[PDB]
Amino acid sequence: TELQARGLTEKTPDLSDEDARLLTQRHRVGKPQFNRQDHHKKKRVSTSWRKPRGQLSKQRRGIKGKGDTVEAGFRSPTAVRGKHPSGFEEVRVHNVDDLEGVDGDTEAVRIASKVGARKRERIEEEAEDAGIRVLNPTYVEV
Amino acid sequence: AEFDADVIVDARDCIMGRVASQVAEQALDGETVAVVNAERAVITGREEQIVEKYEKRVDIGNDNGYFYPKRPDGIFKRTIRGMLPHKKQRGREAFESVRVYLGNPYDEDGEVLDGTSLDRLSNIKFVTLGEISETLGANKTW
Amino acid sequence: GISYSVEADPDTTAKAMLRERQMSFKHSKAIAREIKGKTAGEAVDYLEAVIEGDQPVPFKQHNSGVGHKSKVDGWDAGRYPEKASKAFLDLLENAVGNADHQGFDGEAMTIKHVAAHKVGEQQGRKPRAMGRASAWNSPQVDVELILEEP
Amino acid sequence: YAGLRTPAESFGSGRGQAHVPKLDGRARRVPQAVKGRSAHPPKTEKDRS
RNA sequence: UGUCCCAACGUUGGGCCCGGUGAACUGUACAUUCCAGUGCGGAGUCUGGAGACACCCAGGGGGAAGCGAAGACCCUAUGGA
RNA sequence: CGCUCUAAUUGGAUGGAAGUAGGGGUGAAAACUCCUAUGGACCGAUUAGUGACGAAAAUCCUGGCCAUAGUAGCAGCGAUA
RNA sequence: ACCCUCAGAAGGGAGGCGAAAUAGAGCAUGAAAUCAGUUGGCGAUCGAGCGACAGGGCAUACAAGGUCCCUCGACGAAUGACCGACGCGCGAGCGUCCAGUAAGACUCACGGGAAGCCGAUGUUCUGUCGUACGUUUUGAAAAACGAGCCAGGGAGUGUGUCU
Ligand SMILES: [Cl-]
Ligand SMILES: [Cl-]
Ligand SMILES: [Cl-]
Ligand SMILES: [Cl-]
Ligand SMILES: [Cl-]
Ligand SMILES: [Cl-]
Ligand SMILES: [Cl-]
Ligand SMILES: [Mg+2]
Ligand SMILES: [Mg+2]
Ligand SMILES: [Mg+2]
Ligand SMILES: [Mg+2]
Ligand SMILES: [Mg+2]
Ligand SMILES: [Mg+2]
Ligand SMILES: [Mg+2]
Ligand SMILES: [Mg+2]
Ligand SMILES: [Mg+2]
Ligand SMILES: [Mg+2]
Ligand SMILES: [Mg+2]
Ligand SMILES: [Mg+2]
Ligand SMILES: [Mg+2]
Ligand code: NA
Ligand code: NA
Ligand code: NA
Ligand code: NA
Ligand code: NA
Ligand code: NA
Ligand code: NA
Ligand code: NA
Ligand code: NA
Ligand code: NA
Ligand code: NA
Ligand code: NA
Ligand code: NA
Ligand code: NA
Ligand code: NA
Ligand code: NA
Ligand SMILES: [Sr+2]
Ligand SMILES: [Sr+2]
Ligand SMILES: [Sr+2]
Ligand SMILES: [Sr+2]
Ligand SMILES: [Sr+2]
Ligand SMILES: [Sr+2]
Ligand SMILES: [Sr+2]
Ligand SMILES: [Sr+2]
Ligand SMILES: [Sr+2]
Ligand SMILES: [Sr+2]
Ligand SMILES: [Sr+2]
Ligand SMILES: [Sr+2]
Ligand SMILES: [Sr+2]
Repeated sequence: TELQARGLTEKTPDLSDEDARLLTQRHRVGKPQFNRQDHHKKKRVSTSWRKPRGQLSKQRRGIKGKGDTVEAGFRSPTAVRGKHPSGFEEVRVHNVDDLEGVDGDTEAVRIASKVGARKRERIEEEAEDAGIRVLNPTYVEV
Repeated sequence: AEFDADVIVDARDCIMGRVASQVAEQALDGETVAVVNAERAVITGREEQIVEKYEKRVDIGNDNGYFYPKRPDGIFKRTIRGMLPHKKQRGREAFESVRVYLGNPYDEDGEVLDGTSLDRLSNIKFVTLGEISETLGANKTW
Repeated sequence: GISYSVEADPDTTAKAMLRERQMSFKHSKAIAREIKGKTAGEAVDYLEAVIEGDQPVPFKQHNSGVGHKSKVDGWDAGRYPEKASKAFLDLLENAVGNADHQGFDGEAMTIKHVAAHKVGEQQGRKPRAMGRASAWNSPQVDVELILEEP
Repeated sequence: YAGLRTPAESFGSGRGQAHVPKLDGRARRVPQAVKGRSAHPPKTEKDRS
């Protein structure tokens, strides 16, 4: 009578104190948008980042207000870089055999969008029984 | 037409600029101020040079316009506006909760703000807003 | 061409469309805007008065150089686009007709939806001085109308 | 010779136009021109062994 | 002898309003400006003030160092005729 | 980092591929990925190659399109109809 | 096809076919520029590189993010008190002690709370900074040059020889 998601949807990973601290930091500190200079001034100029090269570029020259320039200093903490916001490290899965070797305590699985419903169903029931959470679950009316 | 002023200042024998500076400070702090007996406010210096300056402001102008007030009423209020960022929202709000009056339309007597009083027994070189207005051609309605 | 851009419950609604009409698109926006919300019969009476010259059509957007009209309410510029108006009378005639064929009281239904869309331009060229020619085109207009029971 | 079979010429300065070779009012030959030659295309003389 | 003093009235066609038809030039962006100043020394956009309720019609063209034409002058090129 | 096609190894797709639109997540970033709608047949990953491989600009090219504008013109000619 | 409408082989409406007519004729898909209608936010007393970063308003079906807020407590870097006591200074004020104490960013735990609620997204308001971009140039916001807008197109390639 209602929609419910298959699998261990509420499952949380178990992290060392330090990893939970750094994950919390990443989430608190965040980062600037880092969109290309003046992308907002011209429709033909997209948001995708490009190093400002103009000799007189205000952003290139680092004038406060012209947006931050990509630098290694903005990198996220090594120990948490790339983790899903839940804390899980993601594993791209295309079939059932891809579930093999996956630790449901540390990793959550993400079924490629291209995978069909039939194959997803098997992958989903096989992941739940393996204790692995599926980040993009199928919602069925139960 | 009725002005619930949290403060009523008496400008009589008080240095205009010093009162103005304090009425602005208070207006920005949210106080509703009414300056009274403006025609009796005072400005120090040589009357001839003082008047020459206000006469210049009156003569300045063009199509865009430089409407400068002649009544002690407006002279004083303009003086305050120059100490307020009247073009910003908070500034216009402050300025708009301040009013100046010829004589004293209230029943209470205004209070004399510290540091703004001028001792006539110790000063001969100073003028009166009313005197300035009369020279400017204002119709002495006070 | 266009498709109705709004949903319509067939049990309480009647539809109609004009296709590729060669008339001022700018006039059509003005007319649609003005008759939306009116009853079919009112719209018709209104448009006949426009063609007759007794009722101006407010020109709120395409108004450059347009002279003011005392009868325009809440606005200044207006005109009497009789051509596009007649095209709207056809549209209304079709709508109300369909309306009645379905059992409804056509004339009494409200113009729930009416909008004009520029579907294209019939192209033309005009010789000019100095050996050159410039564009001389005709707008092509589609317009949708949805009538709805009061 | 692809894109080179045209006597297209530029009008130079004067008509408020970019100095692009044109023929029958159409730009041609140059690489930035639609229907123009390929600037650095695959070449047959290249040793692919 | 209206060239002028010194301009007036009138005529015809436009101009203005309405139906229909229906282009082009031009457009980095923003843009209600004005006075001063500053700045690559000739600013609607920077700074300080002043002024500024929105929109529309008609107008004569002060400004946009207006639009149109990669200055016809001058110089430079181990250029052309 | 991304693009094309080739090869080896290895996967996805009518139980819905690519693309597109809107939206969620990751990466300093190039960019990667998922969801929903559309779509209705193809699409990847790794590794070694291949190269007509990346655009905001050139009075750049071609196509499409907006403001200009319901604006100018549809009067002027000794043939005013 | 049939029917209705219409001056009408037009068009429109209803209807029939097909998995699909949003496959109905330059008829697979259907971007941007852009147009009509409309939803959210702003809006007829107010100022212009259009934003970046902070923080408030209002707005939000699901999915793909799940956090966030307040009492208190634990930890507690640099920094770092009030008050009180004593003692100096013409005075504003200062010294000694209290004391490197109370406090102190982040993070965590207990208890309570929020689901438009936290993130995010749209718009708008406030604060700080801010006169595009690329090029020419000693010096560009430039009254120096280029572009109306968008999409697509658009520039280190081959042979030979040398190093
Ligand atoms: Cl790195
Ligand atoms: Cl004036
Ligand atoms: Cl201000
Ligand atoms: Cl004295
Ligand atoms: Cl149009
Ligand atoms: Cl921490
Ligand atoms: Cl190179
Ligand atoms: Mg853009
Ligand atoms: Mg006019
Ligand atoms: Mg000719
Ligand atoms: Mg070619
Ligand atoms: Mg030249
Ligand atoms: Mg010469
Ligand atoms: Mg010679
Ligand atoms: Mg392999
Ligand atoms: Mg391209
Ligand atoms: Mg470039
Ligand atoms: Mg005009
Ligand atoms: Mg005659
Ligand atoms: Mg098609
Ligand atoms: Na003085
Ligand atoms: Na004046
Ligand atoms: Na308008
Ligand atoms: Na009116
Ligand atoms: Na009126
Ligand atoms: Na040819
Ligand atoms: Na060869
Ligand atoms: Na005469
Ligand atoms: Na002018
Ligand atoms: Na010669
Ligand atoms: Na051009
Ligand atoms: Na907000
Ligand atoms: Na240049
Ligand atoms: Na520049
Ligand atoms: Na300049
Ligand atoms: Na144009
Ligand atoms: Sr899919
Ligand atoms: Sr003070
Ligand atoms: Sr308009
Ligand atoms: Sr020349
Ligand atoms: Sr200013
Ligand atoms: Sr004129
Ligand atoms: Sr290329
Ligand atoms: Sr046009
Ligand atoms: Sr005639
Ligand atoms: Sr003529
Ligand atoms: Sr049908
Ligand atoms: Sr401590
Ligand atoms: Sr392009």
